Order: sequence, then structure tokens, then C-alpha cells
Amino acid sequence: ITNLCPFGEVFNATRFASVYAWNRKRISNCVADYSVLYNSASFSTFKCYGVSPTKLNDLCFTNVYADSFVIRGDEVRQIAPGQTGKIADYNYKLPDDFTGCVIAWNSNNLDSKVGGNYNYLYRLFRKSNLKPFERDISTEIYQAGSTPCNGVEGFNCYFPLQSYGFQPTNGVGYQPYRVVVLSFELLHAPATVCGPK
Amino acid sequence: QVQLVESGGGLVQAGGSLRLSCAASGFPVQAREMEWYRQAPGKEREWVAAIKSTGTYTAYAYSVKGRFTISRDNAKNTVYLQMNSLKPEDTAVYYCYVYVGSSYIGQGTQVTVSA
Amino acid sequence: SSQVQLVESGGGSVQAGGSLRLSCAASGSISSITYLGWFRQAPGKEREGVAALITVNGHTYYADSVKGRFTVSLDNAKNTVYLQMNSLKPEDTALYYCAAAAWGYAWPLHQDDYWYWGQGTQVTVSA
Repeated sequence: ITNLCPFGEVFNATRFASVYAWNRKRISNCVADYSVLYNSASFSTFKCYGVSPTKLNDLCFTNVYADSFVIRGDEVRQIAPGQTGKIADYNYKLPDDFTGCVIAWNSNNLDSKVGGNYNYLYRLFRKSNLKPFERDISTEIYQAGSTPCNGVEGFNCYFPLQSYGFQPTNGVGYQPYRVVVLSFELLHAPATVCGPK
Repeated sequence: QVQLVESGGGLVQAGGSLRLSCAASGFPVQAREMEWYRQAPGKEREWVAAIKSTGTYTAYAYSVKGRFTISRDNAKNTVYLQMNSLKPEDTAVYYCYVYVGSSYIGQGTQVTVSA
Repeated sequence: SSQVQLVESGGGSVQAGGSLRLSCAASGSISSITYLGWFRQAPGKEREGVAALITVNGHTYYADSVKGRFTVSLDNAKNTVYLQMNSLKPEDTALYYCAAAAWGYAWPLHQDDYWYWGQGTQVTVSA
């Protein structure tokens, strides 16, 4: 308790991670005010699983995790339990029994550029699907054919990551959105993250 | 089994046009987002365009917007990339892509634009 | 399911430039409703979001095509949400659905999220 939880450091970070290299911040030993985030004018998505979003301040958890990254607007719906697609399968995966909330907002004026922003990447090729909450930052050449690649990008030898090329004149579904996933963890230890009072 | 086959590439003069096609098998094109990428030797793979039937239906890389148009013929299960006002910087192998439980990308079609 | 029940009314036929007002009355587990959406669908086309309202604060969202013409509002006393449709045009012709959600809010609307659905009311705008 005592001090309010440092959610501002997560939501107001100037730089956000690429989804393949998604960031995680642990939140503990603090008073969490979720209602002020939910009630704000700030987000276009605030969707919860296993909890009611309007009673978040009434709840207590052992730890909270805050994962953050940038993806396309029309990819935000892959950030949910039970989804498939290149993001849910190769980049960031939620478990079926996810308890938590997914928060997103359009970041076109920060993360798109005239001429294209190439800084944000996603994984386009992978041998198998990620486990829930798994991260893969490898850049091994993906062997698509029968011939081995020996670390050289080339014919049937794919570099596994891809730049989004976010550019501001596409419709919102292809504009960048910043995403924060709050995972609510309840172990067999006392709760250290509760709402106010 | 899912397959994509790109056609239509060739050698063109700058300012000319080409119509690329992506013939899809194993899934309905209207049920999946389909994308064009391009890559020149020794250069990074570049996202070119996308088409789907929900949310924002089409999108383009900044440098091809206004010159390229992506479209879809459900009956022929094919996606097209009409490329107008071609420039030497458009020279590349062009690939069609879909995600159907996993990533699928074609063998590509070569586009060369002389100055 | 039937946890939240939505009944629409107010649709009909109008000439281009006219106005309509759709109503959607909610019953059942109404305290759980976090979000009210108006969708529309013409046959063979996408069921697309038109407008939405967040119940905790009354914040509203509108599709670009209807901004300045449509207004969504909520009467909490009657538990009824309204879509006022002004300056109608043939392009607005569709079956309009009211929908209610309890998991928070998400804009743009997507019909594959878990929604409680009204039965739909037809709007037909003639040139």
C-alpha cells in the first residue's frame, strides 16, 4: 500500500517496445487506482477477462504485471484469450484462463511518421506457436525450404522479423496502437496490490 | 493445403504499369487478410499493401500509396496489386502472404523498372 | 444469452434528408452493462459499428461516416439507449442492432466480442 502504484511510468512511457520484444513491469506493494484509468478519456479499448472492470478498485491481488507494446489497431483483438493470428501465435500470447485487462489507445501521432516508421517490428515467421506469456527475441534465419540456411538470409531463408512501416495516412486499423496488458496474479500469499481504502 | 502463386511481374519502363496477381488455394480470399511484401537483394523486406473485409479494408506503404491499388476477386480466389507510375525504386521480388493457422508466403514474382 | 435483454424500436422508411430515432430498451442484468453499441448491417456486408456509449461516464464514439449526423444517448431512468439519426442518406439503409457488453469497452466495435443483441430494426432511406 502506502504509495500509489506507478501506472504512470507504464502508460506515459515515451518509448514503447516492439511486440516481439514486449516489455513486462511488475507492480507490487502499492495502492492501485484502476477506476481513474477506466473512467478517463484516454483509451479506446479497456476490456477485462475474469473480473468486472467497474469493480477493479474493490479487488486485491498478490502481484500485477503490466506488459506493453505497439501493434496495428486491427491486431488489438488478437490480444485476448483464445485468439489466433500472427500476433497471438508468434509474438504475444495470452492464456485461456487469463485474468486481467487489455488497454489500448491509438498512437498514430507518436508512432507513425511521414515516409513510414520502421522502428517497430513483429515476428512474421516461427516454427511453432508461443506459450502463454512467452517471449522470443531471436533473429535466427527461418529455413523455409529443404536447404539449410547457415545463418544467411536469402532464397527460402527468411529473416524472421518484419517492420510495420507505420505511416499516418492509412485507416486506423493499420495505424499503431499502444497496448498495456494488466495481469492480475493471486497466489497463496497475502495480497500486496489492493484498490484504495 | 494453403498455396499462394504470384504472377504478373516483368521488365517495365519507369512511369509504366503492371498488374500483379496472387492466386490462392486452400482457403477463401474474402475470409483472410492478404498482404503484399517486396524485397530486393541485400535489402530489408518491405511491407507493401494489405486487403481484408473487416475494420480498415485496405492499406499501403507510404511510398506506394496513390500509385498502387490492392483488390480481390472472390470468384477467382485471387488478390491483385495494380501498380501505376512505376519507379526504379520499385524493383524487387513481390510476394503474396496470408496467415491461416501459420504463415504462408509465395515464391514471388520479379518486377524490374528501368529508368 | 438472456442475462441482458434488448428490444429495439423506431426504425422505418424515410426520404433522404429526413430523420429517425431508434430506441433500445434494456432489461435483466442491467447493472453489469458497461458499454452500449449501435451496429448496422446491409445484406452481404460487414456488421459495422455506428456509435457507442460508455455507461460509467457517458463518453461516446462515432463512426466517421455518421459524425455530426447521429447522436447516441442514454436515459438511465428508463434504461433506454437512443440513436438519433439526422440528415439520413441512402447509404444509411441497413438493419440496425443495439448491443450491450459487460467486459468494459472497445472502439471500433467488433461483433465477435461477446455482446447481448437486440433483434434488429430496419432503416430504409430512399433517394
